Amino acid sequence: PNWEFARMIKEFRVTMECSPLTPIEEHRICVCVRKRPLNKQELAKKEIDVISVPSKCLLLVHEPKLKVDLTKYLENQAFCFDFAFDETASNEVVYRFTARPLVQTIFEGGKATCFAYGQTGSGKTHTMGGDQNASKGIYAMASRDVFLLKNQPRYRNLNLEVYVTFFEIYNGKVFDLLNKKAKLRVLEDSRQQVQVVGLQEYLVTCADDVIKMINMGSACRTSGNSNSSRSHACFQILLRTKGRLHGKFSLVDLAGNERRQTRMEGAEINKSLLALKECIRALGQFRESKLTQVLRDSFIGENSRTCMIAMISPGISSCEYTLNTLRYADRVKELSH
Ligand SMILES: Nc1ncnc2c1ncn2[C@@H]1O[C@H](COP(=O)(O)OP(=O)(O)O)[C@@H](O)[C@H]1O
Ligand SMILES: [Mg+2]
Repeated sequence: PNWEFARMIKEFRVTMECSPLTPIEEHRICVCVRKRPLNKQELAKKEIDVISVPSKCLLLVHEPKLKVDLTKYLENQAFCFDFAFDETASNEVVYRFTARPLVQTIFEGGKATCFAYGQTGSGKTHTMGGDQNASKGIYAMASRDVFLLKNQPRYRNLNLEVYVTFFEIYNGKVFDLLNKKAKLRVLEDSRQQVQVVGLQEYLVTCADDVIKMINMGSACRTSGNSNSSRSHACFQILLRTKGRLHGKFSLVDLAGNERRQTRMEGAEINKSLLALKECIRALGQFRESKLTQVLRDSFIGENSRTCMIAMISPGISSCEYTLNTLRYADRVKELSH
């Protein structure tokens, strides 16, 4: 009869109680939304907070609406996600239920990828790079735990070495942020696999190391506006035991999703995001793009997980961008079903 509506509802319930242990089931895909709090500006123009997250996996959007006759009312729309962080959640907290549970996956010899997605000024970079910033952001934290996991009994007889790469994608091709924005070439041989020629891998033996690389890169990404907010940032943690690659973790700081003549470039951002969504969806089982081309191998393997973190500015003034972001997340999530 209406099984299609039934399934989507069941789905909504299954996710609505949410046992954070969601564990050794098989969860290749993780979707989490995160409301930031209102900043100073927004508070000064006395902007309205239209987001509420009453439970750990239920976000509500109090979108404002006018009746044809000008009457005011609210369309309290409710969404659900594996995990729903409020404005009080610190990075570490967010990091714990998102990026953390994936580290192990690179050690088990898998490939992981965590994505920061949302409108511009929502939080993506503040979450990935750090609130100067680094060391508090997910790149750092994730690094920290990669070492703590390497000198581990179980992972000691592995003899692995830790490597890190930092690059940005902006309108076609790649630019290494660790080799002075040196533009790089992307090739695809005659079987499925892509390769970014010239990407610089830096050996790291300490969290303080990876934090140096992070500052350097972020330094060559925000100095020279609002471009950073129009490029894809991608930090990689790689594990080699000499020979091939053991495991790989791709942390990606996406460009505004809310994105004339040259501004038409937003079409490249939108193709990528549409590409991403389909690759991710392919995982739980389409007009290529640079981004999804570079991270191709991290979606095709069977031993590969990924966590999407949808950032959200709570201001009423961003309501329509919020809804956009949520909607996009919704489709990413119901990929596990
Ligand atoms: N949870 C948070 N706690 C404190 N400051 C935050 C938080 N999230 C975002 N911010 C602040 O908000 C701004 C927007 O984030 P970034 O600047 O992360 O934007 P975007 O989502 O465009 O990458 C930054 O000034 C950052 O310091
Ligand atoms: Mg940003």
